Amino acid sequence: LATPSPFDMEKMVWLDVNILEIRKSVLENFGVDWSKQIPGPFAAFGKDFV
Amino acid sequence: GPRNVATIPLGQDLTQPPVAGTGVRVTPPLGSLNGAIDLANLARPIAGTT
Repeated sequence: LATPSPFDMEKMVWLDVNILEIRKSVLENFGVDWSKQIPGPFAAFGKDFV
Repeated sequence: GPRNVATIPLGQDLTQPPVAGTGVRVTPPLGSLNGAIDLANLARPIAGTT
């Protein structure tokens, strides 16, 4: 004849979460940028024998 | 250096004055210097080198 409870009282849990992030960066661009591919010498010949 | 000579184009009238012609002459391609060095207005027999 005994009956159960409508529900059981559970235990409560507290959650504490921490997220930490640090970012650092450097960027350098120094100097002189010369050309590396340049035209060279040329030579041509032409003649009419007849 | 190239030669500067007088020439008469083919198909032209025989009474017209001659025009400016040339011998063997080279206009080299400039790869990365294209647009930086002027070739249209450059006297071919080069006076002034630097």
